[PDB]
Amino acid sequence: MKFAVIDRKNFTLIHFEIEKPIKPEILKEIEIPSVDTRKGVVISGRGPIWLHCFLAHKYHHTPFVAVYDPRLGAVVVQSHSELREGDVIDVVVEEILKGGVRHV
Amino acid sequence: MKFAVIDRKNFTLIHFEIEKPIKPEILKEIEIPSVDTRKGVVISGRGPIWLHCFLAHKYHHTPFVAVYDPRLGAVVVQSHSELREGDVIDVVVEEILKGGVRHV
Repeated sequence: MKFAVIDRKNFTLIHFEIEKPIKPEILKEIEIPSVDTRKGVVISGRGPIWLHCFLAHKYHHTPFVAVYDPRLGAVVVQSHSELREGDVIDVVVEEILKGGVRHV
Repeated sequence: MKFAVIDRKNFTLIHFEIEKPIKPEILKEIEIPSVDTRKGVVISGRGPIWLHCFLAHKYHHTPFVAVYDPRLGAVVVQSHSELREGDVIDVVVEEILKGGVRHV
């Protein structure tokens, strides 16, 4: 698995890509990218539902966690901030790519 | 949305079914089933990834949360118990249906 991390003013984007199909046992072994815990997180990538849930939990200490849905934007699934669950963060792919990508 | 809740000795199964396609705004409004917080939770159902992540977060206070995958069983995605992330709980549909279904 490969991560691409983009640090924006108010959130960090964590994009993952699965290069080979994965077994659940690797969740123990995944090295998750460190982030500024003072900003929320948007998680994006194609993978099994349990991988998204695992990643969303790993970032639960941040102000909010949102999960990217290509038909909506990033849906807030947990928040300890002004955002409510079910709110949407409108991420535009051409705007996010103006930021630096950190490859972990 | 409809929930079916099955209380087993060591975990509670929370199955959901979406009767009409849903907007993210309803996560605020969802009445989630109460469970014995002394047992972990297995979450099952067909729905958007953000709905699974939302439900997994709502049950994070229990000893563990697992997400059902029809090809594997229930994959542990968070745990504060003897289970490790990535472990699998082997649920057999004909055994779980021996239990009482609580409809919320």
